[PDB]
Amino acid sequence: HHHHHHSQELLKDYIKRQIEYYFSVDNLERDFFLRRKMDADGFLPITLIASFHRVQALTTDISLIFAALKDSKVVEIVDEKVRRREEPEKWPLPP
RNA sequence: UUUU
Repeated sequence: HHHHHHSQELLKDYIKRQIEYYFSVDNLERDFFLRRKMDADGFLPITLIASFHRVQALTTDISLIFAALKDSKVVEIVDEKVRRREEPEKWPLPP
């Protein structure tokens, strides 16, 4: 009972900014590991993003990660997966 | 092994 909605708002903002960095053009131009994990439509499992060190440092609460991304104009969520909103299909690469 |  030490968990409170108000005391996760800043954490959500740090998570949102971190994940928006992964899906930035600047990062995607060099992030071959991430692109090699994408499906042909650009989607990645949100749980894969949650495992990355800078996200995992901030939280292991998957609801907070989902909430942080509903707040984003950079990414699109469908069910368990997330992709860049703009031209996602340009980025996938063979595994 | 990773600002994957």
